[PDB]
Amino acid sequence: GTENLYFQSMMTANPTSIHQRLDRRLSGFSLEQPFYTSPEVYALDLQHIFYKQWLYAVPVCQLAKAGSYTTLRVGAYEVVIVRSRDGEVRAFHNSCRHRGSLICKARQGQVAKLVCPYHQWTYELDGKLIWANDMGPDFDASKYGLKPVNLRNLDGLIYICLSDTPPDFQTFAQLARPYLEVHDLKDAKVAFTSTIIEKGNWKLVWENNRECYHCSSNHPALCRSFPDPEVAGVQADGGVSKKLQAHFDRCEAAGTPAQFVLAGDGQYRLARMPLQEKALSYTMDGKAAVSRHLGRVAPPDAGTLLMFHYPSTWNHFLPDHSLTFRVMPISPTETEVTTTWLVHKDAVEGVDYDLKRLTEVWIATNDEDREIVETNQQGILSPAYVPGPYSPGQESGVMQFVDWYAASLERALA
Amino acid sequence: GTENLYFQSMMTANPTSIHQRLDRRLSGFSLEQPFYTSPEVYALDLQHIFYKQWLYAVPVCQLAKAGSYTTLRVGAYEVVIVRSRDGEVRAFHNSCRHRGSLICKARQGQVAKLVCPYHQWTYELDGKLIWANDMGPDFDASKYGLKPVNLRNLDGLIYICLSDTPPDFQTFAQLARPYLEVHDLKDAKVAFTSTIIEKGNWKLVWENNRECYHCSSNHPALCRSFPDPEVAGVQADGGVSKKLQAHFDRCEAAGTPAQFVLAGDGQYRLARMPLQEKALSYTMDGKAAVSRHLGRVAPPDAGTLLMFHYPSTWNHFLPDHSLTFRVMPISPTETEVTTTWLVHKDAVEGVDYDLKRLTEVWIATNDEDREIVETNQQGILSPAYVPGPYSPGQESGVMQFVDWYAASLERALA
Amino acid sequence: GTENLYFQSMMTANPTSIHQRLDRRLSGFSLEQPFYTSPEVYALDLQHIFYKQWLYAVPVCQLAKAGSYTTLRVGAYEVVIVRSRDGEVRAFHNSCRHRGSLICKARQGQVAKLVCPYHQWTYELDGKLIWANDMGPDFDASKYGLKPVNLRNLDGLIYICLSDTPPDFQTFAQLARPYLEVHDLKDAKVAFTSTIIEKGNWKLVWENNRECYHCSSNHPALCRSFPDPEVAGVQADGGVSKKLQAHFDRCEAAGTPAQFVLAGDGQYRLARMPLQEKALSYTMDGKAAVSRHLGRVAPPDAGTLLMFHYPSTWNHFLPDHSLTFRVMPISPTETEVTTTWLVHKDAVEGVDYDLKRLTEVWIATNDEDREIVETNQQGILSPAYVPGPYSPGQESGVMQFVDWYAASLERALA
Ligand SMILES: CN1CCC[C@H]1C(=O)O
Ligand SMILES: CN1CCC[C@H]1C(=O)O
Ligand SMILES: CN1CCC[C@H]1C(=O)O
Ligand code: FES
Ligand code: FES
Ligand code: FES
Ligand SMILES: [Fe+3]
Ligand SMILES: [Fe+3]
Ligand SMILES: [Fe+3]
Repeated sequence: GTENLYFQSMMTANPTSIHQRLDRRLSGFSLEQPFYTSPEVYALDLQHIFYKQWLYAVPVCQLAKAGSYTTLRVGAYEVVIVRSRDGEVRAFHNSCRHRGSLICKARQGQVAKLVCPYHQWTYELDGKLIWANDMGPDFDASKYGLKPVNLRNLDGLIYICLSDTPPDFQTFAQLARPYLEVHDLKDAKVAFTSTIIEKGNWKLVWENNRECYHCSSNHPALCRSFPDPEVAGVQADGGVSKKLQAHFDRCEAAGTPAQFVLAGDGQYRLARMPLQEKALSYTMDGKAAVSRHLGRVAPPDAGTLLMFHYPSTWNHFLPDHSLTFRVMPISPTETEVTTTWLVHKDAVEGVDYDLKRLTEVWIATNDEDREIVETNQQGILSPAYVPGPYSPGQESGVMQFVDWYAASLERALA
Repeated sequence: GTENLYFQSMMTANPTSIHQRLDRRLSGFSLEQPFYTSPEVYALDLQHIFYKQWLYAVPVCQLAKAGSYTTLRVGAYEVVIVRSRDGEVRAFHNSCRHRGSLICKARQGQVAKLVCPYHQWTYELDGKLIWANDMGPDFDASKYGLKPVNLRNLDGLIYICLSDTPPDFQTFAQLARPYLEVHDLKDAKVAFTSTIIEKGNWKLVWENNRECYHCSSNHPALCRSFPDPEVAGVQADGGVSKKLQAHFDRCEAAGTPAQFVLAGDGQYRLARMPLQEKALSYTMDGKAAVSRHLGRVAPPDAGTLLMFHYPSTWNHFLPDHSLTFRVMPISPTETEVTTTWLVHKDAVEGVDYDLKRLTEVWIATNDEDREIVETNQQGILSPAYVPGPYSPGQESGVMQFVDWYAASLERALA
Repeated sequence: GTENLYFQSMMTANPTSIHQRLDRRLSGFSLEQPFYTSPEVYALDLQHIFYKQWLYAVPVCQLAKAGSYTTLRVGAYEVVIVRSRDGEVRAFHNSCRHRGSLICKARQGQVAKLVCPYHQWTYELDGKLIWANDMGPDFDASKYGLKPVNLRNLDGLIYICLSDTPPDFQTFAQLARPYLEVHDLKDAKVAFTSTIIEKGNWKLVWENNRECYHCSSNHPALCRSFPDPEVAGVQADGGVSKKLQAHFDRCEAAGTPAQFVLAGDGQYRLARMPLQEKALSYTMDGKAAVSRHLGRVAPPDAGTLLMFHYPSTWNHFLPDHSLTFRVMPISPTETEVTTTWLVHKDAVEGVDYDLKRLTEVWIATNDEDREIVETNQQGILSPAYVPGPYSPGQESGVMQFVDWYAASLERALA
């Protein structure tokens, strides 16, 4: 399948010549092949994008309990996120300072201390090394605490940054707070998590996400509740339609922030968009999936709070529940997408919601997107693939993403 | 197995130094290791051989119907071959000009138009882009038709060439026509297709094919019907035995071209050779597999029309049925071989032929060749492998192939 | 799992700069990441370590019979070891001198001659080419015998060396003989063989082996019979404890060599160490596994003859049976470990020993070590991994190994 096509295609590819490629790039066109297929560009994307920008990791409700921890891989990093004894959430490199071992092997759990499974070096939940067996009298444990990972809490959503010099997160955090706080995400629980691998480059997953040019043919279930190019894109940035604005006004008159806002540098966007017709949620019948709402959004037909933050996440926060999506790179032609359904912590499965009803729409959607992304990746692997033009009407959000990515890479290579 | 051996062997391999290796090559010896094992030479073989020469794709009878199409991968290219509305067979790159997607996902089918599954850009069966949704009023669809692939019809067998500057095909086509036309291949149907992966370099598959030095020990079934070094090789090029010539004369007196002919540059060869003993076909009992013949070959014991055309194909055309073989590179140590059994279009399975009887000999043979090729590849992966001498008597066809390959590569690197 | 982590980690790794890394290395610290993760260092480890030093292959009792042979892969080499007609054991490259094929496909067997399966070139059991079909009258078979592999017999254990210029083996052989001869290994048979792949670099397998810092937490079964840092390491090299020396004296008064000895260059070590408490063998109850002993070791509580010889082997020779361990590199993050249980040739399964009782302890131990090695490898793959300090008390044997490896590599690159 794709693994072999990947190998075949890179055999005859011309040199990456990344500066030349970046120089000649036009914003109205899809990217030249090696951006989507080459290990050279993939290495750059890790080094300069995923290892430098803030990334969505997990909802904070996953760390509700004392000594609770969750682990994730970002590229080659293995990160552990923990609720320390002081109630603070902190992140560390999941690598013992002795000989490097993973410390936490499970995806989630609770501990009293972080105990290396190899020789039992023992760390407090704030990373300090509190016991190391037989290291001699001049061993200085202060030099051998776990390495910290920069971490922020975005109103109930934990973000991390693998750089020692992280970019400004406060601008985004301040902008987003009014929109997110009404969802009370700190009072959520995880109802369901779905993790899939899509056999396409992470950028193809994002280009796919940033348009609904493909949705009428490809997403029967989603199309019952998700609408219009102005919804899914960014042409509302140059000015809002009267019908859309009336929706924003209904939300905001009711005390729910809605207005479309786009970062200066294009990194992130928030907008609370209307749903189709009379739909209220992402369900097959269009009605709320959960009877006990997560948050205080009003009115009931407030629709979907769309939030993207490149490179890691897109999100849908509805009046009754929320969904977060985490995009993580696996190889030049593979990307991991993790979808997390968030419901009120006291919402009871089988009473306030049905698992199938809650998840079926986006399970189906994700599978459809995956098939499309994978088909797109396979064609791109041809040596005959050349950039093609994006639709100005239907793909302005795709251009906006690709521009963000190219600018980010350019700045990092300067 | 071989995948790991491949990785191990390339770790310590000396530099490819391809010009030096080509310089010191002697025609009487097998090739130095990296020709058979290195990704560097494999990349060259794709770029300079498979992407530059004409290649056998499929029988034209697979495209008998209106709107019919078949897809194939050549290296990293994905090609679609289609019967257009004017009755002409044409080939295209199976990559949408929008964002690159595969258009035809199935191996075979029928369509009215080529409709991209992603955003439904729609193409006529001659590649023209006839509808693109919402591209703006200055989109010029004339610039965005599917990219054509050079295609020839060799008397019922479709050949393609991935280069914008294809080599001369007419010399071969003219030579071959008299031999092939008597098989009426345009009136065939595909009775059976077998696709296997052999874990050896494509050149090892060809060296294996071009001798019967290995056949008495390794091919019990084939040896009941397939003969003698003069059959399988090229020593008839310097002059024909009296017994072989008498066979050619029996065929040709009956109006069936037979005489051994070898290209100037060694690319191709045709000869109608006698079968063993009293055999008439490649079956366990030696009798015709199919009672309704494909073509008008006479006499009934005309034997096998051998045709090879490097790098893609060898073929056996018998009085009752025909077999085509397509060799396609998968990685430095993997090669795809596709065997196609062709019978008269009106021959009925279970009445005029039995599927098992028709296919069992060459299914077995291919499996035996595969085991041999794979065993050979595994030994070659050793760093202790050094070229060895070919048998002048039994491997003159192997030398002839290796000479063609080296000359072709030399010319392409000049 | 690890395969993908390997790929991710090498994408962003800094250049290998092997001389600089070797220059700055401190003996008290674990190695910088690329020693354990990079294909560049793995290639060096093959070229300069595994392809240059003597390596443990198999016990000679596996070649007891006339025409008997055994095959093994070392890196990319395929080696065949054979008992020739003169009774001598010899090794060859398992690659036919014609076109390179493997000759012996099975792991073990008996033959009269070595017959290539491809075109039946036939070799005597001392490698001479005695028949080649149809090679012409000026073919000189004297030039086309199998390529020999340097081979030594270490008191019943066959060692090989892939270099044309092997290092001195006699120093080790002379030192080891008194300790090994009392085990009568030439009179052994193989009771059981276990081959596992551990997903860590070969060096991580060795560092793991060379300490029991991890054993109390990780090896419940082994800890019932295997003891103390002085046992498993090398601090007895600077001087022996009174309790350990008393053990050596009990052995040696009984005519069984025991005293700790360490090579000048650190390559190898032999010591006959006491077992825990009252244990006599590696069994769950601590009693002898086999009632008919392999060899003449006395007293019955002589304990374990530990022998390591880098890079290929560690070994435990007990009064009742013996175990050999062979370490072979598979990729930068994979290593093959082969454990061989040796018992007296006349010991009868189900009468003198029970297979489960004999093997269960070290089957369990190996599986525990494997899990630990693999967990360690996964943490090391993080870009945040940095060298950490070894315990002077508990890891002196780890330092000693890493010093041997670094010195060996330095000398080979000079
Ligand atoms: C349209 N894009 C943005 C939202 C949904 C996604 C998709 O088509 O599934
Ligand atoms: C002998 N070669 C050429 C024809 C058949 C092939 C083989 O041995 O199967
Ligand atoms: C302690 N090392 C050396 C001997 C045993 C090995 C282990 O812990 O299994
Ligand atoms: S690797 Fe963690 S204590 Fe040794
Ligand atoms: S990729 Fe084909 S229409 Fe968009
Ligand atoms: S490869 Fe061994 S005889 Fe030909
Ligand atoms: Fe979609
Ligand atoms: Fe064959
Ligand atoms: Fe252990």
